[PDB]
Amino acid sequence: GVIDTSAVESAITDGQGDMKAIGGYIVGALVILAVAGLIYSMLRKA
Amino acid sequence: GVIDTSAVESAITDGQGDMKAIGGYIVGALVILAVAGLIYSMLRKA
Amino acid sequence: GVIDTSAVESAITDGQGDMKAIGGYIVGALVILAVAGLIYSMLRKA
Amino acid sequence: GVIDTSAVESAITDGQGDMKAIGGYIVGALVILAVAGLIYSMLRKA
Amino acid sequence: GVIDTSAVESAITDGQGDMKAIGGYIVGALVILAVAGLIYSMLRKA
Amino acid sequence: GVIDTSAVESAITDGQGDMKAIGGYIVGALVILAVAGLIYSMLRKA
Amino acid sequence: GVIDTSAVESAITDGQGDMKAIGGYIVGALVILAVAGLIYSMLRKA
Amino acid sequence: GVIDTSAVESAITDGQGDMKAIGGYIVGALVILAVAGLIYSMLRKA
Amino acid sequence: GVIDTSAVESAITDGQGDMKAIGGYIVGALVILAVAGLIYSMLRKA
Amino acid sequence: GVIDTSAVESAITDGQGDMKAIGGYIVGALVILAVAGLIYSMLRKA
Amino acid sequence: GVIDTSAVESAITDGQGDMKAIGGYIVGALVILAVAGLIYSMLRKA
Amino acid sequence: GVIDTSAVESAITDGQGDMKAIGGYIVGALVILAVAGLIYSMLRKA
Amino acid sequence: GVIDTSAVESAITDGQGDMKAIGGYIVGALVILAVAGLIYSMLRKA
Amino acid sequence: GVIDTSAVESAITDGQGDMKAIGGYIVGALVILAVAGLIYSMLRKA
Amino acid sequence: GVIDTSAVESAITDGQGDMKAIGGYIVGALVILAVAGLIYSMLRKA
Amino acid sequence: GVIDTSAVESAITDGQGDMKAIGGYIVGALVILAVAGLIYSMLRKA
Amino acid sequence: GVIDTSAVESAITDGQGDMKAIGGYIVGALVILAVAGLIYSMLRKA
Amino acid sequence: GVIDTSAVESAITDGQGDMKAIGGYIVGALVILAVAGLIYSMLRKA
Amino acid sequence: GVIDTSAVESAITDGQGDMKAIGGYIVGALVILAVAGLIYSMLRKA
Amino acid sequence: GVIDTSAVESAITDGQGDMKAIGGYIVGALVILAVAGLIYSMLRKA
Amino acid sequence: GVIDTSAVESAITDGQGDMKAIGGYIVGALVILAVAGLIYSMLRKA
Amino acid sequence: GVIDTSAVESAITDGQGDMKAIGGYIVGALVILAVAGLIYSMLRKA
Amino acid sequence: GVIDTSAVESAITDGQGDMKAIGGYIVGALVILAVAGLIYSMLRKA
Amino acid sequence: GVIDTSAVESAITDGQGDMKAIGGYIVGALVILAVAGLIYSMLRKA
Amino acid sequence: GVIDTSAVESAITDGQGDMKAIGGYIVGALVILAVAGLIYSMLRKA
Amino acid sequence: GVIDTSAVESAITDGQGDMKAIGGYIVGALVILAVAGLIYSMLRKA
Amino acid sequence: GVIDTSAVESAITDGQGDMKAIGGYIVGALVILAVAGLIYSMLRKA
Amino acid sequence: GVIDTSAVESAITDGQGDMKAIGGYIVGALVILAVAGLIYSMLRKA
Amino acid sequence: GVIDTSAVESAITDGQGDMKAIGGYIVGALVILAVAGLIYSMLRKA
Amino acid sequence: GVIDTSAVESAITDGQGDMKAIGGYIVGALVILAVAGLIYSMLRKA
Amino acid sequence: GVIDTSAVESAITDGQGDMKAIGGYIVGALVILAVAGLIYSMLRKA
Amino acid sequence: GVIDTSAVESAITDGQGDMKAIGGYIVGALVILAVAGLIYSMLRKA
Amino acid sequence: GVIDTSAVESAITDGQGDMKAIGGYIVGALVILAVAGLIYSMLRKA
Amino acid sequence: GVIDTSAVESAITDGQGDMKAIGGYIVGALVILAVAGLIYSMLRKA
Amino acid sequence: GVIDTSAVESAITDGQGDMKAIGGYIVGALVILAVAGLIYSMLRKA
Repeated sequence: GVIDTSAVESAITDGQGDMKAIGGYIVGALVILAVAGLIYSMLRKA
Repeated sequence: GVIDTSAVESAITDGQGDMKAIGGYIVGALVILAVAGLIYSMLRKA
Repeated sequence: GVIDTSAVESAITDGQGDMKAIGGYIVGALVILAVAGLIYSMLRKA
Repeated sequence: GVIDTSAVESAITDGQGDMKAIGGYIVGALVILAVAGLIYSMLRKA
Repeated sequence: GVIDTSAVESAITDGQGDMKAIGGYIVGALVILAVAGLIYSMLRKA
Repeated sequence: GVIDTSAVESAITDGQGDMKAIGGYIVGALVILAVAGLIYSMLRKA
Repeated sequence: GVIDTSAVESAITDGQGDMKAIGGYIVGALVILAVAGLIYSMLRKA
Repeated sequence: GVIDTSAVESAITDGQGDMKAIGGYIVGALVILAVAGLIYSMLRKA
Repeated sequence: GVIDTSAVESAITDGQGDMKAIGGYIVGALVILAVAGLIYSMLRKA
Repeated sequence: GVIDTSAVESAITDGQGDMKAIGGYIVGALVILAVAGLIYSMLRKA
Repeated sequence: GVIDTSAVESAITDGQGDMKAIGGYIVGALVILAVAGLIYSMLRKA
Repeated sequence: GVIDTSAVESAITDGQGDMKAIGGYIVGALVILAVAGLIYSMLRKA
Repeated sequence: GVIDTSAVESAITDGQGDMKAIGGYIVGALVILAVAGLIYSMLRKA
Repeated sequence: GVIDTSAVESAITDGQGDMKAIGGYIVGALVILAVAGLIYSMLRKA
Repeated sequence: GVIDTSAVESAITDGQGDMKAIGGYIVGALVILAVAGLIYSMLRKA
Repeated sequence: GVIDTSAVESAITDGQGDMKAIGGYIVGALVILAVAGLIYSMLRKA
Repeated sequence: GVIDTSAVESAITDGQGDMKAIGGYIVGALVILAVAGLIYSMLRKA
Repeated sequence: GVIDTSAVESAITDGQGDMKAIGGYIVGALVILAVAGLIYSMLRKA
Repeated sequence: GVIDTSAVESAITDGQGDMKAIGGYIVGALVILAVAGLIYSMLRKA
Repeated sequence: GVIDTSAVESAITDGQGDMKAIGGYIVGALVILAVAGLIYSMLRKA
Repeated sequence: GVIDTSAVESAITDGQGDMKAIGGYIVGALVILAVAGLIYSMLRKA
Repeated sequence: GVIDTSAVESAITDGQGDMKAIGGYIVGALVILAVAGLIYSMLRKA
Repeated sequence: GVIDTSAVESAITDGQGDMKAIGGYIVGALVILAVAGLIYSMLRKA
Repeated sequence: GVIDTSAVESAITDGQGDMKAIGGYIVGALVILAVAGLIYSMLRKA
Repeated sequence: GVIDTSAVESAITDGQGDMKAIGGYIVGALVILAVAGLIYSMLRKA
Repeated sequence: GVIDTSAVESAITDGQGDMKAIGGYIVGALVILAVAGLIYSMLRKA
Repeated sequence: GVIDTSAVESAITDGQGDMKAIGGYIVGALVILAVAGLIYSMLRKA
Repeated sequence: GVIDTSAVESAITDGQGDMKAIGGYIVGALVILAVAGLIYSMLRKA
Repeated sequence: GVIDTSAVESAITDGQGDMKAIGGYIVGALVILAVAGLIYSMLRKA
Repeated sequence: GVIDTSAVESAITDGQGDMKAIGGYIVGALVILAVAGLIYSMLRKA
Repeated sequence: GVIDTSAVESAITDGQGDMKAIGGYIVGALVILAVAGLIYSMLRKA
Repeated sequence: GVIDTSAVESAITDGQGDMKAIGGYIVGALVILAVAGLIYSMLRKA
Repeated sequence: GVIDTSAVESAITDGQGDMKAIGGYIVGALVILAVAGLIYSMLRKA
Repeated sequence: GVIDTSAVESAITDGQGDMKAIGGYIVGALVILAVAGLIYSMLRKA
Repeated sequence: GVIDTSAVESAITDGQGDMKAIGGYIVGALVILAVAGLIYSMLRKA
């Protein structure tokens, strides 16, 4: 006896991709703050 | 004299398979909660 | 004098076999309750 | 004088055999009740 | 002299068959109680 | 005068043996009910 | 002599089928609780 | 000689039908307990 | 000399038929007790 | 010669009806126990 | 012969209604626990 | 001939009323357990 | 010649009525045991 | 001729009263078991 | 005939009061758990 | 004629007192389980 | 002519009293079994 | 005439004492089951 | 026949009120946690 | 012989619908907690 | 057969309103934190 | 019947006071953080 | 008849005191977490 | 007559002590969970 | 023998879809918090 | 006359010792469940 | 004239002793069943 | 004149011994039934 | 005169040993149920 | 005399083996519930 | 007389070892949850 | 006697592997949150 | 009578040690989270 | 009756000391962050 | 008795290593933020 978490092991990875996937998009929006913030300073400083 | 639980011994195993079998499917649904929950956190955190 | 329960002694055994025999079948049905009951719990627990 | 119950003494035994003989057969039928009764209980109990 | 219980010996067996015969039918009805009772439990337990 | 129940005294014992003898066999069948009944409970309980 | 529980042996199986049969349906209802319960958690967790 | 339990054999079956018949109705009431009990749990669990 | 119990021998059988005959009817009534008693248990057990 | 148990044969049936008749009423009372008992459980279980 | 459980068959249903009837009321009380419990969480969560 | 269980038939019903009558009161006490038990849970849950 | 058991034939019936008569009353008392016994069980079971 | 069971008929009823009478008292003691048992459960359940 | 469960009917109520009575006290102790538990949370949360 | 169950009527009550008496003590022990169980929960919950 | 069973008629009653008398005492002992048996159950049940 | 069951009346009571006497001891053993059973639950519950 | 759960139906509602009633008070205490918690945050945040 | 759980099989489904039915409504209330909770965070976060 | 959760279905909605209702008030208090927090920053920033 | 949660209703309030009471003290300590934090900033800013 | 839960009523209160008693001590330990946690923040914030 | 449960009354108390006794020890182990759990939180929180 | 959880296996998947389905919608609402929060920062930072 | 249950009285006690004796050992095994169960919780909680 | 049953009166008592004597021994064996039966229950219950 | 039943008086006693003698042996066989019967019960009960 | 149940007295004891003897073995099998049952719970609980 | 339960003693053991034997298999199925349950928690917790 | 539960006493211990034995293994699996859970937190926290 | 949990001991380990196995995968997904979160901060901070 | 939980009292303590023992090790692992978390902050803050 | 949580009351304090004790050490590490952070600012500011 | 958490004690440490191990790697990534952040300032400041 045991418990066949055969497909359910690899199933974990199914969601994982999603975990790596969502980040890119948020992090892509995050990037504006790094631009705009330096722009925000740019126009005072430069 | 005795009592011939000959086939009834191995009969126990007949159901057992079922016992190991059902788990995989529930545990396969359980896995969503581990994905979605980390997704639920992902979108706040990441 | 005495009373010749010669064959009637061994006759007892004739029925006996029947006594051991019926049990297996009932006990074979009993076994469902041990499966189904754990299945009944399986689907809540697992 | 006396009364010659010479053969009539041993004659008693002639019938006797019959007395021991009939019993076996009835007692052989009696035995069903000991089987069936335990069978009658068997199917409720076992 | 004696007493010719010649046919009356084997006569005992005539009824006997009847003795074995009736049992099967009652015991066949008995069997419902073993089914229904486990069914009675089945629907609570399973 | 008296009545010579000399052999007929010990004759009583002839049948007696039979009385002790039959019991063992029935009691040997009785024993199934003690097994099967605990088996009947075993499969629900254990 | 004996006791002809010939058909009554196989008769046991007649009810048995019923014993295996009822379970599926209850266990099919049981399954909602495994869905709904994870749904009940899903909507808080996910 | 014998004893004509000719019709009385099949007579056993007359009652039997009744034996199978009553069960359905009780078992039909039993079924509420399997519904209501899961409903009883449903409203806490789901 | 002798005593002509010629017809009176076979006469015994005349009554006998009656002896086998009455039984069927009583035994046919007896059968209710085997039905009703199991019905009496049926409605508690099943 | 014989013995005219002509009407007394069918007489057996006169009482029989009574034998089938009384049962219905008791068995009709028995039925409460099957209701009330499940009601007794109903109010704890449901 | 047989046993007239004619009305006693349908009698089973008489109690049944009661079996379906009581449930609604308990289950109607059960429902508070599903409200109050979510209210109990509502006031912490929302 | 027969046996006049004329009034004794309907007599069965005399007791019956009692059979239906007692239940209400016990079942009325049973109901506390369904209240108190949900109250017992109420004060933890709600 | 013969023997005039003319009135003595029908006389048998005179007592008979008594035979059918007494039964009703005893059987009417018997009925309490069928009520009280089910009442005896009622108060534990229901 | 006949047999004057005139007073002895109604005599049956003399005892009967006693038959109905004793029951009340036992059944009155029975009732404790229905209270105490629910009390026995009350203190665990409520 | 019948069975005088006259006082034994109302007797049921005698115990009942007890059934309603015990609950208040347990439920009064239950209430601490609803206070202390919220106190247990109070000191972390507030 | 009758049967003088004069003192034996009231005798029933003699035992009854005992029936009410024993309960208090058991029910007094039962009460620990209601304390300790809530204590058992108290120390986790509070 | 006749036969003067004048005093012997009423003599019957002399013994009768005894017949009613002995019962009370046995029935008074019987009553323990109704107490003790319910006590025997009391200590398990209550 | 009559029958002098003078001492034999009171003799009934001689045995009676024994009837009340044995009970105490069994009932004293019964009491363990009420302790141990609550102990059996105590160690799981408390 | 049936079982008169006439008042016992509406009896369910008697307890129900209690079920709705207790909640308000607990939920009224719950509300502090929603105030104090926001107060707990208020004094850091505002 | 067997046991006609013909309608009682499909009867299981009768309750089932109820099992799927109740969930929707609770789960529909559950959904508030997913809104309000994100609203609860919304007003701090956004 | 089935289980009449007719009103108990719509009953779910009764509580629901409450579920939507409480939120508004808490969320109305939540809003202070969004004002005060920006006020808390306002007085440093502006 | 019902369940007298008469004092146990108002009992809820007993704990409540405690619920309002503890908060003041914690919230009184919370206040330091609002002082010290602005002091922590004061000494850099002012 | 009734059941003398006279002392067993007030007995409930015996344990209760214990129920109120244990809380103070745990809640007294709980208080550290409210100090230390604000201390934990104090040293970062102040 | 009666039944001398004289010592068996006080016997109940013999076990009782045991009932109060075992609890202390379990409850003494329970206490670790209240320490360790707050320690488990202590090291994250403080 | 075994237990035909044939359709009930695949039945698990029926609910599963629902499990994957609900998430998308919540996670779609979650996304606002990732926008608004960065907007909340955007207007201070940019 | 009487019945010398002289030694048979004290004989009751012979078995009793056994009754007290077996319990200790089972109750000693019971104790593991109280340890292991708290250990089972210990490793999650602590 | 009369009949000198002088010694034969007291002779009755000679056998009597035997009547009281045999009982003790059987009743001494009976006692095992009261031990073993409670032992039989002991090992399941305790 | 008279009739010299001198030796014939004491002769009566010659047979008597035989009368006391035979009993022991039968009664010795009787005893098996008291053993076996309790054994017959032993194996079901114990 | 009397009846020499001299050896037949002690004969009672011959069977007795058997009565004490059989119990040990059954009770030895009983013990599995006390192990397995706690094992049955062990694997869920521990 | 005695009763030769010579083989029937050791016969008890024949069934016993069966008693120890069946357990292993059920307990082997039980084990899934200990795995799956921790798996059921694993996927939420880990 | 008594009942030789000599080996059956120590027999209890045979199973006990098993009771202590199984725990270690489950508790050894339990330990993962204490690792993984802190790992689950580790990767967010550390 | 004992209970052969020979393979069932090592069986525990069968599931265990699964317990260690699932964690790696979840913990592997957990790791994104530790990356993305520091990335989420990276793009503001760096 | 009583129940010798003499060693079983102190037995409780046997497990207890284990209860205090396991905690240290978990709490020793807990401590990393208090280090690493402050390290996690250290490297941003310091 | 009551429950002797005599030592278990003061036992609470045993752990408490530990609760006050651990804090000092963590809070002693916390202090670095208050130094280093001001040092971190010191080297830019001063 | 006790519970052999012999290896399971040291087992705790098995995971621990993992607990110390993961930190280094995260903390190694944390370090970038301390570099980059000072670099982020470096290029404005220096």
